[PDB]
Amino acid sequence: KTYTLTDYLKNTYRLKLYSLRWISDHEYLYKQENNILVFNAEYGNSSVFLENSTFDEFGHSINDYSISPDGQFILLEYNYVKQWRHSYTASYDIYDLNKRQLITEERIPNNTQWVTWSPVGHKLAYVWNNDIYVKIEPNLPSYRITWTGKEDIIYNGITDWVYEEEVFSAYSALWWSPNGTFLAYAQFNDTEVPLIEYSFYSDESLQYPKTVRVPYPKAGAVNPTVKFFVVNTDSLSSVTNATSIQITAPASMLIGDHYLCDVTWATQERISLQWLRRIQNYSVMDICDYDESSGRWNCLVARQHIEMSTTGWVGRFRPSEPHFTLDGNSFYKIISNEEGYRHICYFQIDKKDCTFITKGTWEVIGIEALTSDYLYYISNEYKGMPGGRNLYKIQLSDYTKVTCLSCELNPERCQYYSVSFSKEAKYYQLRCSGPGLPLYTLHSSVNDKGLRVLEDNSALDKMLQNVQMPSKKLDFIILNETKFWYQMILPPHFDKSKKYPLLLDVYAGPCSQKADTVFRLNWATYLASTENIIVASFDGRGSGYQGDKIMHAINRRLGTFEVEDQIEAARQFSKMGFVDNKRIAIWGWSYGGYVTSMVLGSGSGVFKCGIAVAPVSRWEYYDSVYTERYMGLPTPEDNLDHYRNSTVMSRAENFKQVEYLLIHGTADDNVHFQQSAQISKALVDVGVDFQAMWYTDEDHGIASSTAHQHIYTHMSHFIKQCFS
Amino acid sequence: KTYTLTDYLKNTYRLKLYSLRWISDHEYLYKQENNILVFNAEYGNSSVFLENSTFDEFGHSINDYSISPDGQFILLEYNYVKQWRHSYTASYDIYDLNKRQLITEERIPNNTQWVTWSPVGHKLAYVWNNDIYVKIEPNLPSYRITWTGKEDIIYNGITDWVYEEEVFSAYSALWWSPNGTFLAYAQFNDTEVPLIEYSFYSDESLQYPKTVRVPYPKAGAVNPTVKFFVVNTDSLSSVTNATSIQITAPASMLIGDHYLCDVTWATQERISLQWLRRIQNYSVMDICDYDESSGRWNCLVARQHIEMSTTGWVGRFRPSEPHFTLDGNSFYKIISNEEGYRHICYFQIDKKDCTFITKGTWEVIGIEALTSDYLYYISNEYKGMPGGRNLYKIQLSDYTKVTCLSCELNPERCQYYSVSFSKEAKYYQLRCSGPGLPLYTLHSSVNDKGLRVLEDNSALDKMLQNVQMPSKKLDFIILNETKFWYQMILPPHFDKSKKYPLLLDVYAGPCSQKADTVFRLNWATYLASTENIIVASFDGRGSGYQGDKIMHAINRRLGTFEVEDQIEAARQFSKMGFVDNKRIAIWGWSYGGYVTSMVLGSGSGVFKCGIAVAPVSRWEYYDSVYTERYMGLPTPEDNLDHYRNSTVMSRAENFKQVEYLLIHGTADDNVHFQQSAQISKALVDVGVDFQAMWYTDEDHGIASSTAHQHIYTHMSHFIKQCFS
Ligand SMILES: N[C@@H](CNS(=O)(=O)NCc1ccc(S(N)(=O)=O)cc1)Cc1cc(F)c(F)cc1F
Repeated sequence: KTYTLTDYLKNTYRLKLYSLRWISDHEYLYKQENNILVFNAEYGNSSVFLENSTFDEFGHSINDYSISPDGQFILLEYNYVKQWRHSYTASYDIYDLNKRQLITEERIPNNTQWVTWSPVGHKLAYVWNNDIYVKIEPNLPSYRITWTGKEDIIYNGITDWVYEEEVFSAYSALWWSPNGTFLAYAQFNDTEVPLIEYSFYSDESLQYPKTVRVPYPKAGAVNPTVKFFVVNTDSLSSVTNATSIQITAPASMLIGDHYLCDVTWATQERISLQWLRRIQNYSVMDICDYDESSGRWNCLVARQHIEMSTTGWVGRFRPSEPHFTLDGNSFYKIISNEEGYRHICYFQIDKKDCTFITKGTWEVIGIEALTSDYLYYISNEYKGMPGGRNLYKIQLSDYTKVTCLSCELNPERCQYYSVSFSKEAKYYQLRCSGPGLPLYTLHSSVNDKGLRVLEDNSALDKMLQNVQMPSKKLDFIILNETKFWYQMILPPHFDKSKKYPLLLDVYAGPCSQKADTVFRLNWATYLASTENIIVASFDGRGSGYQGDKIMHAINRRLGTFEVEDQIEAARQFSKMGFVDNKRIAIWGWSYGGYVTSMVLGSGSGVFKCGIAVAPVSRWEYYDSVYTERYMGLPTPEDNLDHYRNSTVMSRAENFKQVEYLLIHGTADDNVHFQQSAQISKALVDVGVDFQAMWYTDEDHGIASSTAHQHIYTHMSHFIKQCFS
Repeated sequence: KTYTLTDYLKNTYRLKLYSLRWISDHEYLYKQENNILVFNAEYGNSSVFLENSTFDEFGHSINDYSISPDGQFILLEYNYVKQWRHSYTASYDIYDLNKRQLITEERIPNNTQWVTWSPVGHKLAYVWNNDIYVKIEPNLPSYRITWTGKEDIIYNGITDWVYEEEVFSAYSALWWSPNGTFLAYAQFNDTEVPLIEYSFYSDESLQYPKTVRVPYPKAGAVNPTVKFFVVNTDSLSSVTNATSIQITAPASMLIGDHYLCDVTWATQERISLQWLRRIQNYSVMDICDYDESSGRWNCLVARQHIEMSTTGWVGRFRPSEPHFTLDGNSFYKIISNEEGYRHICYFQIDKKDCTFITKGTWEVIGIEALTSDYLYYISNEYKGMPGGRNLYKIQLSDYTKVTCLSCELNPERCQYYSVSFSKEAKYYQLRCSGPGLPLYTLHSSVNDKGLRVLEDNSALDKMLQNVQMPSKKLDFIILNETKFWYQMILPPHFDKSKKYPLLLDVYAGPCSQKADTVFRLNWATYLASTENIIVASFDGRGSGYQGDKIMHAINRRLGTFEVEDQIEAARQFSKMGFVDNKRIAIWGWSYGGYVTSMVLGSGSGVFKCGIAVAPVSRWEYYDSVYTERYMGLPTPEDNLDHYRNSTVMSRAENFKQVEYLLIHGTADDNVHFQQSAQISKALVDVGVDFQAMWYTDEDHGIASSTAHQHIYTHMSHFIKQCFS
């Protein structure tokens, strides 16, 4: 028995998850069969919190649910309908937990864009027709905070396309204060932002294709504009258009185009904002306090902190979020050090200078939790391995007092940890993601004792002893004075004296990491397990978590180094023994599809065939926030030269050497079908034959059940034939 | 040496044409190297009419030219830009032939939609921004006849999309009177006609794809509306909004949706109109005279003629044009007889009845010319062969006096004749199109003597003796009580004892003819000549020129019989000895790609693989005027059942048996990319793998140089591999 295509497509061998939501410092919620329980971390006793059959007679399939922090109500999400990556619209109902009743009066309206409880109690903020509405009690009418909401144009409390995708990574553009006093929120004006237009074909029943219009700023176009507002939730008369206090931006930002690039409450009346210049090498953090007499908000110029880089852009993808101390007069934040690595800096609100509380030739991944005693963070420090993630705690009173809480718990099975903390960090869950099978455990902060095994994946482990699994080799090579890391999926019973066909798996994007220690069951699995193909990945220049030395290498020169290094990576895998060098392939999605595409066009004659899924083909076509962060503006004064020098269309000729499969979803809002339509065009003009495949009404995911299957099947056939 | 792909793609062996424009009863114009001459048919003397170098210093490449009937001016078309099938826009200049001067005053403006001389003299009618303009003299200002012209909405003197394509087959919707007194013209209101919208990608330079919007009535939608107008060209004050006399329609037509479906001047003041009901089984011809006292036009109810069919629709694609006698009180017209064949009927203006002046089991193709002595017509009567076209003359005073003027002139080389007549029919050109090489000859009507050989294609004939050409077998088979014709391109040295792979070439549309006697040098040529593949065609039910018995068979049941008969055809070619029955393919464009598609989806297991280019996939998606002419309205009262039963989507499942290559131009206005996007979708839902290929910014012709090459190359590889 082997790991076949269908094993992968039909999810034959499921990985197990343990999904819990902390509701207190010592309690969380689990979902079981169809039941919601609640486990106690201190005792281990659990009690049915809601019973599976409670909504057999609801009449609607329940997509998701939310429980008000004070446990008084449960929010029922249904009639879900996806939009973009994180955005969607739904109907909502509120069920009363104290009683046993579905609230009928003053319900949350159909087509609601976003919804959220206050961090405390059961206040509701909800965006609907682009406008904000508040409900202090589930059964009472709602206070319409905004009136300016207009479709495709004004966004109140929700992001527009570009902010959703490239900045915040959610639909929601609002933010409760810790006790739920204030509702901070952002506003987006798409007024002069140009529309991307594309057909949507719908059911065969639909006689005329719908044209879809989306405010989308391509590289160097008119951006959306943003204002920020804070509202008081308490002072709300049922006969008063409620008063929203606009916090304006710093004037160092108001000189040109800017983006609001972070929002973090510090205390009950202190809120921190972070602003980014359109040229994204210079950032600023305001700290804004409440003038109780005025009702205004005051951002002291003395409390501002500047973040900037000389070597490139600011942040990994944006400037990091801050982690404030209970009182809120000092904060911790991840920044590049002088050597260019990403470590934690301790800041005093009024002191421009900070002090680095971690150091080394590694990078802090993220600050996970902060107490009066400790700061919890993830880094790749253990064994100088960047593919690995571990939980550490550092003594706030003694910065030389660092203990790894996860390194030693299972060195062979576990090297990729994520963490979930209880309120105020009494307990933590550790999720291990590889290189062995996923391992989920509970832990108490107090003494760092391993309470229990929540999931071991024994169930799966049993099935996998029956199946001929491939192995995963993670190593490095040395190119210049640097080690660059790579990973390989080796077919089961890998004989290093034979010659194998190799498929270079490509992403290669600024701050990518395709070489890590995670356990995966994907298509690559199948390709090694069954077709005895080596699927390799490699993190060349531009990849992240290895200091700005490597990451910023790609700066202002996209589609150059990261592309060259992937070709180089092939060369070196051939210098090892096991690679048939007349059957080397390359594939990629999105950025990786672009890189896959630049490679096939490089003339390097290293690769027989490649597949490009939803590739970017020319940077000018991609959105501004992402493109410019890397390439600045496409104008002869700024960077137009490297824009025009980095296209796939320019390399159209060299595809005469290779066999190319090009695949794009026609309803892709993210990388537009445009990009592939320009590619297919170029090739045709210079007479290169190739393979194409469009996916009707698919997006950037090609993620619908049928399509996902179809595309992956189709690509197999292609690689099979290409390799014979 | 063989006929390779490149031979075809790079036009290696050119067929020769002889293109002449009659300017008188005895003189025509020829174009040579770069010169315009004029030949005299009577003497044979020719004189340079315009010299090649006359416009070396013009500064613009001249796309086309027109010479005023009175030889006084030449119209120079340049900055040509194609729109749809017949429509385009251009700049114009007028060069004075009497003098030697390019007119500078009051020029014809850039972006002109259409332009035409009066049949006599040198009046100009020209449509520009949808409005009509007249110039009686090239140098004087122009009288703006219409003011109602609005883009995409009101069409003055030009057709909109659906009329252009499906009705008239030109851009122009105006009509001079014989001496150039009147300018009859049509008007089109697209006001509630729905828009087809589709992207256009342009040069890679273009950052946001252009959306293209076109008033296109899909089957059963809101149609454009039409009004008709006649103007007097003489009474034109340079300070008078000129008066256009609206001729309204008959009231048997005004009860519902109608189309103007023909316009033919009878005399200097008698004009004939033909109106068609939206349900296209009932037509009417008005005959409208000029009330000199009134300045109005009068369509006597006593002069109306009704044309209708019980077995289906009226006409081959529309009701025929009439041919009036010099005085204009009687006309000749081609209609179905009682047996259902298309012959000539002699009509008196006031008598409802006509008399058939031809009869038999064959069809009159068209009335070519009419004198006071004779009527010239083309028919397929010779040898009971429908694939063949011949020129006959019938004695107007004696209907039993018919002589074929072309049958016997070269029986072996020539069976497909077209004709070009001089003014009042003193001389005629015969174009022979096959089965041998094209042969162009000059003839005098008077005695029917063959004056000279204008082109013999000897030049080509020489090259083709060096090359291994395939042969062409035209035969029939008997299916029911009927003979259905087929044709076959046999590889060179065709050994009927061997087993050959066969490609069924498919069109199959209502009134199609793929089986004829014409000499072609296309892709099929290469496929037989080089890949020893038999390329067959077959004219099953629904095909034309074989009476309404066969043509109307397909009525109201599209995607049924014509599809079935093609499968049948295969069966029969296998019952002959020469066909490998494990390597039978099928291909088709437009209608033929739909039929290719319905077949591969029929489950008949006869065909290994097929290619569908720009196929219709569901009839509701195609335009009204074509679809309904065959299928009526798509409503449960009328025909919705056969609409829904005839889709390619419905046969998605069976494609599992075959290998399918689906090809569509993204910028196709005619058969929308929609149609293939619905097809590719269906297949993906039921899990059928297939092959796809889109062509960025190509139209329904995929006719751009590069693309034409690319597609035909791509299709070769597919057939090659499919046949091994
Ligand atoms: N839209 C871009 C950003 N996608 S993303 O929202 O997913 N940002 C990357 C990212 C990865 C990981 C994390 S983290 N470490 O917080 O989980 C944040 C952001 C990715 C992208 C790049 C392309 F080149 C492209 F063609 C399309 C595309 F979506």
